Amino acid sequence: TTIVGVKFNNGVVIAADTRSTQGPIVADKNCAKLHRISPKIWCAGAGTAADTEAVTQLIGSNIELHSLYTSREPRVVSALQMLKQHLFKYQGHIGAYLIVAGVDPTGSHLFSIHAHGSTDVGYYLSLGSGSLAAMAVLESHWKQDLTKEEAIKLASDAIQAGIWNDLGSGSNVDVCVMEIGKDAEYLRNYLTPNVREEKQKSYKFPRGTTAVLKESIVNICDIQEE
Amino acid sequence: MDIILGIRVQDSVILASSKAVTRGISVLKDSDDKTRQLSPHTLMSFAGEAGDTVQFAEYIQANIQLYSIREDYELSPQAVSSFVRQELAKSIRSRRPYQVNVLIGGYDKKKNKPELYQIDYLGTKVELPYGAHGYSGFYTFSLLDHHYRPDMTTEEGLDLLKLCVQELEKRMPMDFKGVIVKIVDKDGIRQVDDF
Amino acid sequence: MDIILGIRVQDSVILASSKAVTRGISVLKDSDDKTRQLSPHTLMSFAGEAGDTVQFAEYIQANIQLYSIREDYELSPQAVSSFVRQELAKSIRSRRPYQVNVLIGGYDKKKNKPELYQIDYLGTKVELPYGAHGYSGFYTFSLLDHHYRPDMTTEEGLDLLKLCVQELEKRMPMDFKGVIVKIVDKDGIRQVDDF
Amino acid sequence: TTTLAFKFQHGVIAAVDSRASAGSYISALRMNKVIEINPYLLGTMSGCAADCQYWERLLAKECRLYYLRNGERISVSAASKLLSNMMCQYRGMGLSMGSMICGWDKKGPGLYYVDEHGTRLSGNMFSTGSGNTYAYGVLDSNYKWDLSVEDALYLGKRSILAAAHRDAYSGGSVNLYHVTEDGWIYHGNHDVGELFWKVKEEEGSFNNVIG
Amino acid sequence: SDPSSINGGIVVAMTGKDCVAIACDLRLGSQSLGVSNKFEKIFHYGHVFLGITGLATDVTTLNEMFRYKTNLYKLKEERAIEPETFTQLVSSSLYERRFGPYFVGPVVAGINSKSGKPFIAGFDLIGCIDEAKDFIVSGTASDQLFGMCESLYEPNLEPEDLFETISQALLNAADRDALSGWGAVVYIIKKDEVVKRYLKMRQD
Amino acid sequence: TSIMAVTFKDGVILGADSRTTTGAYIANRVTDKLTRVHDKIWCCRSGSAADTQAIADIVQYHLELYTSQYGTPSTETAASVFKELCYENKDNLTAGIIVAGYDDKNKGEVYTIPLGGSVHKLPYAIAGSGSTFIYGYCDKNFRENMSKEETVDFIKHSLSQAIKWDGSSGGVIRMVVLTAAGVERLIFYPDEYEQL
Amino acid sequence: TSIMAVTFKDGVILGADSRTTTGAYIANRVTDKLTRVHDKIWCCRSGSAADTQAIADIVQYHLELYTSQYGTPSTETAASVFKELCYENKDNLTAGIIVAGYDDKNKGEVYTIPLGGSVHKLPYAIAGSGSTFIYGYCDKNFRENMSKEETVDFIKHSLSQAIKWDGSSGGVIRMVVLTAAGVERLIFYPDEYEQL
Amino acid sequence: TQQPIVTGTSVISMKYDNGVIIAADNLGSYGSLLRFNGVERLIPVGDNTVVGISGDISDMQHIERLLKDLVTENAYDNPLADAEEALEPSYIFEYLATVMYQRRSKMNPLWNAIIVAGVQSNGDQFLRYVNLLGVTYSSPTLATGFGAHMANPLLRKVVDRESDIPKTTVQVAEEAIVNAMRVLYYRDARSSRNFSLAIIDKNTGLTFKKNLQVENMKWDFAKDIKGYGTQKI
Amino acid sequence: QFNPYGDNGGTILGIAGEDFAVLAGDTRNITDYSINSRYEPKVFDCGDNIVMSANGFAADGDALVKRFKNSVKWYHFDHNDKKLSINSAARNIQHLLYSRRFFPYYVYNIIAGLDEDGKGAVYSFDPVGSYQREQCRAGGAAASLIMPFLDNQVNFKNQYEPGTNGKVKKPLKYLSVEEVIKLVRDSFTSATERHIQVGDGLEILIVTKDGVRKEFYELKRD
Ligand SMILES: *[C@@](C)(CO)[C@](*)(O)[C@H](Cc1ccccc1)NC(=O)[C@H](Cc1ccc(OC)cc1)NC(=O)[C@@H](C)NC(=O)CN1CCOCC1
Ligand SMILES: *[C@@](C)(CO)[C@](*)(O)[C@H](Cc1ccccc1)NC(=O)[C@H](Cc1ccc(OC)cc1)NC(=O)[C@@H](C)NC(=O)CN1CCOCC1
Ligand SMILES: [Mg+2]
Ligand SMILES: [Mg+2]
Ligand SMILES: [Mg+2]
Ligand SMILES: [Mg+2]
Ligand SMILES: [Mg+2]
Repeated sequence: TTIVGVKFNNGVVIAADTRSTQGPIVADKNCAKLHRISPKIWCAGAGTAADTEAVTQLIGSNIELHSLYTSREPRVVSALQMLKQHLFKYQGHIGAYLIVAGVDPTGSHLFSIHAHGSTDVGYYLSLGSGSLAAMAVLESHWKQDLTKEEAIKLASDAIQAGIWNDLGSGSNVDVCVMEIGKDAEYLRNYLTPNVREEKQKSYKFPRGTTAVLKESIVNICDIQEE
Repeated sequence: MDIILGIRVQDSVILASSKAVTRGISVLKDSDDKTRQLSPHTLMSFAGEAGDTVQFAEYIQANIQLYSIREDYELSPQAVSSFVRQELAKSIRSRRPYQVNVLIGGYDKKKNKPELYQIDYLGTKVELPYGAHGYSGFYTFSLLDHHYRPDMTTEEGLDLLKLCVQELEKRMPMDFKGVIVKIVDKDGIRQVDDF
Repeated sequence: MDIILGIRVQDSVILASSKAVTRGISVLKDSDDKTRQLSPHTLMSFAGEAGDTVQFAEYIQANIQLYSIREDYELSPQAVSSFVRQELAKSIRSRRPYQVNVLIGGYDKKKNKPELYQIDYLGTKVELPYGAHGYSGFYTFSLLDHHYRPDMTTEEGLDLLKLCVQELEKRMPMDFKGVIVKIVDKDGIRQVDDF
Repeated sequence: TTTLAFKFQHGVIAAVDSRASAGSYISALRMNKVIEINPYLLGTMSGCAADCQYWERLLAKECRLYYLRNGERISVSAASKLLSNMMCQYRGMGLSMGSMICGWDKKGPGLYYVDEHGTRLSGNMFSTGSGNTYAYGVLDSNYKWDLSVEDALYLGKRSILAAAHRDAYSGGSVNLYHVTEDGWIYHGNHDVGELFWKVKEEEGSFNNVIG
Repeated sequence: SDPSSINGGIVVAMTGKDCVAIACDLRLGSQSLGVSNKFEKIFHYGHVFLGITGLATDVTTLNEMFRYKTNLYKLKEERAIEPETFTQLVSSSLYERRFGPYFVGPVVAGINSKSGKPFIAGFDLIGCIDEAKDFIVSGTASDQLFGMCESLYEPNLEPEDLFETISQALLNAADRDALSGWGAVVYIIKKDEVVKRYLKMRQD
Repeated sequence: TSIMAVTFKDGVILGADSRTTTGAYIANRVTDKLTRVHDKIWCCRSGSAADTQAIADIVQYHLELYTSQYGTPSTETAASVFKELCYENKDNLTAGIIVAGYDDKNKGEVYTIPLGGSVHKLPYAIAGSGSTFIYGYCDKNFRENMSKEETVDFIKHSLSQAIKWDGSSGGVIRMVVLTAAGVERLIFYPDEYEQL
Repeated sequence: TSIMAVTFKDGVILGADSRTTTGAYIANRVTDKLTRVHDKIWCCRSGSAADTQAIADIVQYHLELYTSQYGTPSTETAASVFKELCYENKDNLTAGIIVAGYDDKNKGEVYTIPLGGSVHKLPYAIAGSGSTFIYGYCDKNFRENMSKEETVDFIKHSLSQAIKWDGSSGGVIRMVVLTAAGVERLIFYPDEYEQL
Repeated sequence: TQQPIVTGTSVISMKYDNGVIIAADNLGSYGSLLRFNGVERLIPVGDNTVVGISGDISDMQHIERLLKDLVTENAYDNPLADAEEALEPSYIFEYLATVMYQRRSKMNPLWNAIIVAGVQSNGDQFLRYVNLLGVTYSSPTLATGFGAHMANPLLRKVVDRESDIPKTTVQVAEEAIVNAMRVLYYRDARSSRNFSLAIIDKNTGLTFKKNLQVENMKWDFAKDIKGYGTQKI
Repeated sequence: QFNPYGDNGGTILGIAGEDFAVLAGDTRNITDYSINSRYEPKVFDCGDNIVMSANGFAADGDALVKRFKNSVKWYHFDHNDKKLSINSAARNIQHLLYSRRFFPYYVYNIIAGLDEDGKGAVYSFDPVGSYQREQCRAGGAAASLIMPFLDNQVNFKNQYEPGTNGKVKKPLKYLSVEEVIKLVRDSFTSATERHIQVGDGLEILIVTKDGVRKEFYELKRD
């Protein structure tokens, strides 16, 4: 994975690539790494994919119940605190490395989270195998007082650096923009620079090519009347 | 222990199990019966780690006998095999798993059919016309693949079984001291005293 | 390989050696002769690691045959055994030692006496009335300790040897496929074709 | 692999499979595991493919030089021993080579088993490789000295089939050879997929398998 | 030693036009030894199909477990479970054993009875969902299946064309894997009819 | 990491670098290692960031609860809570913490809590991987009852040298001044401290 | 061990502690670590005493033979012989050597040869287990073209701190002054340097 | 077999329209200790080649001496040593690559990663990499160690493929290299601010720049960053 | 501890026609998760109408090719400029590989050309020297992805003739160079999608009686 988080004037943006890998093999070419904790709190995960999902769904569930209990909109520090205490408890065995970002009544926030339970604060962050390629871009082009449009550009450029230069990262760019006083906009497949070219040949077979021994109807319906 | 074989013919199931028991470098016994009757028409042979085999078999036996008394009814071989599988699948993730492989030969009185189930210590169940555990299959399955028919008589099943034992006795480095053979059919369980 | 036995009676030396050869889990041969004639009145049986046994035996055989031709004279069993021991004692501190245990049965024509020497792969030589290598002695020495006399005939030696093999066949977990028996006496070396 | 070879009245049969593996991956479907050393000498291959090819082709060099020096074909016994002596030099260095040296010489038909340990065994029947146990089962129950060339060829063919079926690391095709006093005779490549269905129908065997 | 490759096996699923297909080999082994050629790895709970590869005892155990759970779901909900919902149930059930997992590679296939939309999904042994549009692969010949599916597959195939594509993907992948084969089954699934076909293949 | 806390006439000053490494990669070059457990009780963290963050959060919870019941806690009391956590969980922790605080009664105090969970009250303390390189410098240049400006220069010069020689240390030099006047945060950038 | 060599206006001075340890036992508390390979080319040894003694003896042999044939060797030439031995036998050696010498042409020169067998010419060098604790101090206090008395004080203060913090260092401080005037040996006892 | 002791970090390089640029910092690290601060890791060979070396410094000094001796040996009985039969970048590289692969084949490697940058007789740009395993490759941009992970992505934005080389000027290429060196100083814990840069142009020849510093650094934003999550002060 | 081996990724593919042969390989060179080069040629014209590619550990691959090219040169010197036939080259390479039986060239080697009857030939090797002539072979990282596809599309495996239902196989009709190049490009495009070490570029060397011809095709760079 390559994932980034970038703060700007009136909010925060996160982005991610869309490749998932089983060693050197690409399992999914269009994976969704941008997860929702609450409507305006989104996280992006690297490391063990099942862990990033499970831990995100769990904290998102508890955040929702907390929000209902307190009659308040959830805060990013709450998600942060709940995540790190959960991860710390399992001593790195839950391999979830997350970038957590969001907007709440306190303002806009951007945190990184490691599997052992350590958290960091920043204006720009990167995680995953392509973090170094992405950080090179962020360190080159990031500045204070970015606009929304500049931050999305910087974020997607950082992901692209990972896509092209890191073998663990590839395919498309997903983005989520969280601006203060607005609904969060999830931009699934914001960029699509890796469309497979047309194949030279069609491998559609003649009907009857495959040898068959037996045929049978499968009863999927329930037991019938009469 | 080592070799346990099983074959399902037309109207019966035949189980052959070795007689040897070895401690250290000494063969302590050459007449050991590696089997337990679970019910009148269900027989289970077993092989695996020392001690665990008999303890597991007797534990299964007690549970099936308890069921029989409670319901005044004999469980089908399929039901017994599923119960045994679950116990082994439960066991493999325990603190100390029971290292036991079993064959369950039964005659289903409802369907009037013989049934042979092969279950390993992991809880891997398969219904088969003939089966074995450990290295036994490496020597015997080629013979069984060649000679086996589903309409075989009990006598033909025994002759094919003799050929399997003869091959084992020729090509195994291991002296397993012959086999005790038992037949499971509609009339129940009986032992072939001359083999 | 596994079992090699030796017994020195009144007027001869009898060597019994197993016939089995095993690769992996398969017995490749059940008629292997684990012995080499070093000279007309000297026989050496051997057991140890695969390959090393025959290579060592044939190397010894070549050296003794070379000596016989050079001097037009047969070395005494004692001289041959000492030569073999030195080669093994030389071998144990080599880069890759020859993992071979041997029995040397010979009839000394000068002294008119049978002689049995037991030598292990370390070069540990002992002259004995009866001997064995590996686990063979664990089963057989109690019988030999009980029944052995030095004035036994060749026929009585064979009968006591049969009893040793029967005990091995009963209490060893290992099927060694019977033994080839050879007799060394004043008239030379001959094989007992029915045993 | 599965290989076998056996002596009989009319010479020696040699049958091998053709599969090659690299873990669970089938790297080759059709590999020649027999080497034609000379018109009267064959060599089967089991173990490391490189070791089998290099050393048996080097054996053929040495067997050819024997003919030039002595004006006479090398015996099966001598050829098998040259090979076993090569194995004894690289003793413990990690070679993996199980082979049967089959041929016809003055003593009649000859068959020797030789492995990487320097083992050299004379015998009427041998089988090597991961599937040798399955082949032995069919061989032991059906082998006679009084076999006809036709029935003997089928036995070696059927014995490999047995192994190819059960052993995961044996299959592809069957290569048959028949060694006579006029030399060896190649009896073709037989796809196991096709052979299996054919044998199932004609013989009635493999009843448990559905087709 | 590796639990995911002791017994061997493969499962592949594909989407087509208003249809899905799921297929599996029939082999069960003990490493090199072939034990059964009738070990089907595809199960169905109503109209939702589940293929499971990996350790056979866990395959059997999970089938029994999801049968258990889908039967209770149906009694309480008064309707059959849908593929999307079942996929989450599989994921939840696998992750509850995060630190003592079932050594399996499940594959879900089915058609939503309400929307009519074809659905397939794959998981790792601990629940991570891979909701692919095109195809899902699992087993000891997953690398082989990826190569075949990626080259042979094209979108919006009709049921009888999809059958040929998935069959050839499985067959040729299995023939390059020692631990897969010994027969094969293909399920062709439409909104209200399901056909099951046993393929003829080499038995080595 | 390079961290230190120094007592002086008017109170105490905590100082730290801002580099966090994962091997040779700098995961964060603007880390804040000076963490607040109470209004005028701060700590410097070294070792496992997960462990030290988890500890400081628990300590902050204890001192917040202490305050609700018994009023403002002493710096010694804060160091005791750190110690109790670090000592009883020494088998599962890798934390080297310096505790520093200001009372009106006790004035500026510094406690260091190394790996084992022992506590040591000192006039000044240094810790972290970069501290090794400035033991000689700090010993030679430290004086008791320095002025604020002298103490700031002492920490700045010391951490400058630690950063210079230790690859695991670097970035900016953060400082926190604890006096009766209040809490003052300071920051010093590379171009300032590198030319010292 | 704590060793250093410092160039100054009139030449160069080598300095060292005198402690040799076998674990925590002090096997020798009056060791002479300043060893002569030529009249005005000396070295400071750190690491395996067996290895560094064997090397210095071989080097002394080479430079004695060099002198017989080609006249007085340079300090660079001496450092090259050390290097060649330390580099080519790096797998079987644990030697950290500082080479220091005086020419009339080149004046005072210092070369350090760490574990790998690399060579580094420097104005001054520090090495040994105790050197870690004085990197900051030595960097801050070193100046080029110091006087003899300034350089002696610099080494004395530096090694005093190394000894203070390093348990593997201690005893007396030995020094060797290399100038045109000749070769002067110095010694400083604990009661002198401890109170600095 | 050994382990590296005193080490040099990234060496970065790229092709441009008329030549090549190569750069490397002046640091010699001793584990986490930033021990030596005046180490030159770019070593010119003649006026047409610069060899940039990372990894073990003692092995670098050995290689430096091999190259110095290579120039000496090439001049022997060679009237055209400063002309047609002068050392080329490709000769120097292949020599080093031969040595590296031989040493790894004796299980006694030179623990280095080397980039040979230069301009050939015909004006062609030469840029090739070799390491302790004897592995060799060429690319429009090359970098060792951390530079591979952080510099290449930045340099490949300028020269993404072969056709971008004639479009890239020396000012743009140098600017990209200098920016990359700053990024490495931000993010590589075993790097230094001081570095050397060499340009080998087919027209202007070899320009060797020493005592360069990373400048225009962004640190101000650090003042605003407080705590690790919930802390406000 | 020093590991003398490495993995530079890549994948190669050799297909033999009736009167031609192709040897294709991707141009990407990698270590771990980094790209070294997007264009680093891997398939070489070794002379005498023979093409060669040693895939796996690049250093050992370059050394082997370099040695074989050298062997061809010395074959001309020693045997009166005689042409080295493809079968003779294959046997020669076996001995080059086995010379290192106990410290192997860690590469999967393929050579392609024409036999002495003018027909297309491909030979496949393992790291230690075992070789064989084949009609079709993929080697390297994505070999397991590509080979089953070639079994299906080149040798028509598991393909039967409609209407017969498994009774009659698909006949083994020969493939043209244009048809082969399509299978090569689709093989690598598919491998590039699902294998992270495969991509950037594809270089194909086609061998005919007329000589050796090259064709280059772009691949995805992610
Ligand atoms: C890039 C690929 C690498 O960092 C990125 O982090 C993605 C993150 C991600 C997040 C959500 C969805 C998809 C992808 N990670 C992966 O793609 C990981 C790679 C990985 C493999 C194995 C791991 O165990 C050490 C950790 C990470 N993929 C997966 O986790 C997924 C494919 N599962 C598996 O491969 C099976 N795992 C299950 C846990 O045991 C190990 C094998
Ligand atoms: C069966 C298939 C496996 O036990 C049999 O032993 C064959 C024997 C054999 C003999 C001559 C030629 C081909 C095959 N053995 C193999 O296939 C071996 C098995 C093996 C794997 C790994 C080993 O290392 C411990 C030892 C043995 N396989 C190989 O030798 C394999 C590594 N080589 C190849 O597949 C070489 N081929 C691949 C296709 O291109 C040509 C070269
Ligand atoms: Mg003895
Ligand atoms: Mg098979
Ligand atoms: Mg020493
Ligand atoms: Mg001291
Ligand atoms: Mg990528």
